[PDB]
Formats: sequence, structure tokens, C-alpha cells
Amino acid sequence: MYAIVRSGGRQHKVAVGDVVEIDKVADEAGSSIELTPLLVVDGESVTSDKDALGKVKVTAEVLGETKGPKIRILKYKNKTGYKKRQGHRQKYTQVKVTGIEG
Amino acid sequence: ARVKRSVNAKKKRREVLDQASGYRGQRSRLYRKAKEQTLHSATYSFRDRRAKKGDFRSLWIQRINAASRAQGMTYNRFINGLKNAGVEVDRKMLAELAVSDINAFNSLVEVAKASQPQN
Amino acid sequence: AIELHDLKPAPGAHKAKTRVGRGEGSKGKTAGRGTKGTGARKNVPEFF
Amino acid sequence: MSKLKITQIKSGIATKPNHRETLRSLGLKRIGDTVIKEDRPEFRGMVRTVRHLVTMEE
Amino acid sequence: ETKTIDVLDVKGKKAGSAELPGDLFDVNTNIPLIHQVVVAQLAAARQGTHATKTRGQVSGGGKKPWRQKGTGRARQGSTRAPQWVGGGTVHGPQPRSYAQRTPKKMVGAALRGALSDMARDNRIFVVTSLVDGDKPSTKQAKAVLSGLAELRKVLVVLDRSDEIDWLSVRNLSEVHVLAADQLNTYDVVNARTIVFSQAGLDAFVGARSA
RNA sequence: GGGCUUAAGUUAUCCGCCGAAGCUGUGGCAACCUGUGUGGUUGGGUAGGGGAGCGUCGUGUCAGUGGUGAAGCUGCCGGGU
Ligand SMILES: [Mg+2]
Ligand SMILES: [Mg+2]
Ligand SMILES: [Mg+2]
Ligand SMILES: [Mg+2]
Ligand SMILES: [Mg+2]
Ligand SMILES: [Mg+2]
Ligand SMILES: [Mg+2]
Ligand SMILES: [Mg+2]
Ligand SMILES: [Mg+2]
Ligand SMILES: [Mg+2]
Ligand SMILES: [Mg+2]
Ligand SMILES: [Mg+2]
Ligand SMILES: [Mg+2]
Ligand SMILES: [Mg+2]
Ligand SMILES: [Mg+2]
Ligand SMILES: [Mg+2]
Ligand SMILES: [Mg+2]
Ligand SMILES: [Mg+2]
Ligand SMILES: [Mg+2]
Ligand SMILES: [Mg+2]
Ligand SMILES: [Mg+2]
Ligand SMILES: [Mg+2]
Ligand SMILES: [Mg+2]
Repeated sequence: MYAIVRSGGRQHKVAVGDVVEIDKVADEAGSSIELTPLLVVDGESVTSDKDALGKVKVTAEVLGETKGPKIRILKYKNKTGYKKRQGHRQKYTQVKVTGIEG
Repeated sequence: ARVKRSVNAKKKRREVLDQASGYRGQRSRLYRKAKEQTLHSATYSFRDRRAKKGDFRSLWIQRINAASRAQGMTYNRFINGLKNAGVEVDRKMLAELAVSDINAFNSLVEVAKASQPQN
Repeated sequence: AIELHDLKPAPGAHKAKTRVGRGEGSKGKTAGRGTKGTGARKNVPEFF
Repeated sequence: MSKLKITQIKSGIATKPNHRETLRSLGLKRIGDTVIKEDRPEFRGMVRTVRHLVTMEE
Repeated sequence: ETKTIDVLDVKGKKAGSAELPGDLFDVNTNIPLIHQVVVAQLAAARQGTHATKTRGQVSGGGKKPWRQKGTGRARQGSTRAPQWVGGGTVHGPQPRSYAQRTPKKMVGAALRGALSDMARDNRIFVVTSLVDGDKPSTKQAKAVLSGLAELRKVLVVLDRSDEIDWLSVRNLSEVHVLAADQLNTYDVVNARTIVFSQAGLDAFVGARSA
């Protein structure tokens, strides 16, 4: 039993007990969120249509906020003297999938 | 107030020599030569972080094409069928299904076949 | 009871000195003069 | 008055300054941007001026 | 505010009373003005005896080191050119004075504000004098410790013959001694308290009063 | 380029898809405008103009700290646009 779910314009193949690296959401740690499912597979049984995917709820809980890798941008063009330094971290949020109830 | 440059100067040199700590020849030993490669490295990394989207989408599309052609359906017809059926599972999850859960991918192929315009 | 370490200038009273020709992230290299010509090196008299 | 629906389908790069100013006056700012205008002859004129850059509906 | 207040002359235990004129010892404390006056003070204190030799002042270097062309070396004009080791310094320091011509009204007002801040904070004491007869440092150390703390300013004004108080407080190293005609904003701000002699306060008030 | 007429050529037409740092989705940063609950617009860039900073040395003051080890040098593990 697993679900193709969506969260923040990006999709994940989740299962109960999995830990997913979700785009940062406002809900506080230890609370629970519902991930919108786009597909459910229970083994030789594939729920795909919107009416049935409406009835299924993928519930998960927030664990904490984690940061991505530190990215170092150095925009550069030769023979002009142009440089531009920048950095990025791209915080996300841990999620633990607790249940896929049809 | 005479100021000696060395203590402040060495900082960027240490930074660059650390950033260039896998390069071949002078590019990992000499600050000036390491500096030139770090400019190229940064440009390449920026370009490739944006080309990575296309590279992985191409890989997913190839795998989906192979998996659907195994079912007698081309990639374009498969994607049009999914779009008409209204299943918005993306190239990525579809490729993961093709590699891992081939039965679920084949069920999606049947969905696309049924949702074809048949015209 | 000010004490000497609480004396600070009014905001905007001490503009930072612009230091020129110290990198390409500021007025660097040509030092705000452009390339070639009389103005690249000295000046032009006001009567000329 | 039929409330013309105008959307930008081509970029303003390399177009004539006339065309770019017409897009600005229509309020279109990006490709795919949509504005609603009255069925007024001035707006019909802007649409026909940038007819190669936008599409119009009702 | 221009309120004149009353402090009590002490001489250790108690004595008559003295008036703080108000127009000085009670005015606004313009922090930017005080900062400018103090900075100008320290700039005037600067000595500025620093110098370097330019390429014209470095010894030697008269002739062209070699021919302009044919040698394969860079064109050089003198061995004392700035880019040479041992050559002249381009824009190194030269002797100068750092004194600033701060206006009289600004300097005085700053002094008034500096005095007024700790007048309102009650850090000015007035004593008839320190020490009696002959002069020790032990005595005044006491008189002042009885006053309060040890980051002190003393005013004795009497520029010619107040040797008793001056030489008593001269060696404390947490006391700054001044004549009333030399109060200056820097020292007033640096002081945590001021103790005036009776004559010191009287002479400062007489020198400047409305 | 391989190869292609058994078009993978030309042409008319129809149905799909691929395809960019364009657009959209999601998350972070920033400039400006606006009534100031919202929101809107914007952020490629040489010469160059404006704005705000990092690091080095000296120094006033205050708080200090240092053979139970300062400076410097050199690892590791981290942090910031
Ligand atoms: Mg060029
Ligand atoms: Mg292929
Ligand atoms: Mg430049
Ligand atoms: Mg350069
Ligand atoms: Mg200029
Ligand atoms: Mg030039
Ligand atoms: Mg040049
Ligand atoms: Mg020229
Ligand atoms: Mg010029
Ligand atoms: Mg001119
Ligand atoms: Mg002249
Ligand atoms: Mg000479
Ligand atoms: Mg040579
Ligand atoms: Mg010469
Ligand atoms: Mg010398
Ligand atoms: Mg893209
Ligand atoms: Mg964009
Ligand atoms: Mg977007
Ligand atoms: Mg910019
Ligand atoms: Mg842009
Ligand atoms: Mg510039
Ligand atoms: Mg100690
Ligand atoms: Mg040192």
C-alpha cells in the first residue's frame, strides 16, 4: 500500500512510516497535515480517478525544519570584470507519513 | 598606521584552494590557477543546476517510453491518454512506477488506452 | 553620566569615504574614468 | 460592449517600440498575461496594431 | 530648562552652600554636539609627526637603470620608483596638524551639556578644600572616598598657589585635576563625578555667567 | 553524420508529443509604489551614477581576557544573501 501524493507543486511516492522531505509549510512541528493523493496502489489494485481519490486521505505529521545543501553562486562573465556572489540554503520540512486511509 | 597585507590576504586564498581541492595539476596547488577554475566551476554548476531539470525529465520520458512501448503504446499517445483521463501523475512518479511497480504502470497504460480518443 | 563610549555622531553626519580602484565590486580598475583619452589620466582645464 | 479578452502570446523583444508601447497601454506585461477591455474602438485599434503578438476573444 | 539648583558645600562633614547657576549646569545634552567637540579635542591632542620619503627624497635613483629598449626588461626610469623595493612611498603620511576650528559657541555649549547631564545625575560635589596645613595624598584619598567612588575629577582653579590641593590629588591615577578655566568637554565626559573646590566653582561661575 | 525512396524527400491536411533560465506551481531573498488589514510592479548588465556593508592595522572609552597558554600558523566540525 502506497500513494503518489502531491505537496507544494512537487510529488512523492509515500508509504506509511516513510519520511518525506516536504517544501516548507506553516504548520508547526508535531501537528498533522493531509497530503493530497494523486494515485493509490494497494498491490494489483490501482486507484486513479478523481472521485475515488477524493475519499482517500493521506495523513502525516510534521517533524521539523531541515535545510538543504549550501549552494554558492558566482555569476561571472569574462573580460568585463563582472562577478556576483550569492548563497542559498532552501529550508524544507520533515514529514512522517502516518496513514493512507481509503 | 602602516598595515601589512598578509593576515587579511590569505583568507580568500585559503577559501579558493579549499574549493579547488580535487583539481589536477596547478589548478589545485596555485591560487591564481585555482581561481580561474573556480569561476568556470561556478558557471558550470549554475548552468547544470538548471539543465538538471531537463536531463532528469528526458530520462523519465525515455523510461516511460520504453515501459509503454512494451505495452504497445507510444509515449505521446500514453501521455495524451493520461491527460484526457485526468490523471495528473507526473514524469518522475511515472518513471519510478515503470521501474518499480510495472503492474501499476501497466494499469495506467490501460487507463490511457481506454481514455484515447479512438479517432 | 554619558561616559566617553556613549558619544556617537548623528546619523548621516559622517559619510563613509569612498575608496576608488580597490576591486570590481566598487569604483574599480579604471577608477570611474573610463578608457583612454586625456580624462583617463589628468583633466581638462575649464578655460579650454 | 462585449468585454474583449486579450492575452499575449509572443514576446515584445525585437518588436517595434510602437508595439511595445501598445502592449504597455493594453496592460499586458508577460507572455500569457490576460486583460479584459471594453469593445471600444481604441482597444480594437491596439489589438489590430499588435495582432501578431496577442489573441483576442469576447 | 534653565533652573538654578543648590548643592551643599561639604568639607568632609558639612559647610555652607553653593549655587549651580542653572544657565550652566542645567542645559540640554546634545550628544552629537558633545561628540564633535570631544573628537575635535582629541584631534588637537594628536601630534601627527609621521613622515615618509617619496621617490624624489629617497637617496640615489638619479639615472635610468638601463636602456629603454633592447634589454627585454620592463621600462624603468629610476631604481627609487615606487614599485621598486627600497623605492619611495607614493601616498604615505606627511607631517600635519589635526586641530579643528570648532566654533566657540559649540565648544562652550558642549561643555555646558556635559556638566549639566551629571548635574542632573547628582555627580557634582563641592568641598571647601582638601587637606589642611601640609599636604598628603592619604588625606584627600579619604576626602574623595567619603565623597564617592574612584573615577574622579577635581577643580581647584587657583592656578598659581593652590599647591596643597593640586599636589595632594596629583598622584591618585583615578583623579584628574583641572583648573576651573580648563574644564573642557573631554575631561567632563570622562569624569564619573566632579568635585569642585569652593574657589574652583566660584571662579568657574565668575569666568562664565549670564 | 549514420543512413533514408519499403521516406527518414516534397506538398496539402488532421491527431499527438518533445522542446528554454519564457509561462505556470511551490519555497526563500530583495528594490519600489500604494491606500498602509491588502496588494501591485520590479530585481541580465560593460563604461558609469547612487546606496549599504565585510576584513586588516592604529587608537579614545567602557567591559574585559591571557603560561589553567595571547598572536600567528595549521586540521576538523559548523554558520551567513
Ligand atoms: Mg567585451
Ligand atoms: Mg528516444
Ligand atoms: Mg570594473
Ligand atoms: Mg583587474
Ligand atoms: Mg566618472
Ligand atoms: Mg581609463
Ligand atoms: Mg587601460
Ligand atoms: Mg577610445
Ligand atoms: Mg574619456
Ligand atoms: Mg567637463
Ligand atoms: Mg591652470
Ligand atoms: Mg633624484
Ligand atoms: Mg621574458
Ligand atoms: Mg626620467
Ligand atoms: Mg628607504
Ligand atoms: Mg524550465
Ligand atoms: Mg522567469
Ligand atoms: Mg513562479
Ligand atoms: Mg541588478
Ligand atoms: Mg530579468
Ligand atoms: Mg559599473
Ligand atoms: Mg588571569
Ligand atoms: Mg597584533
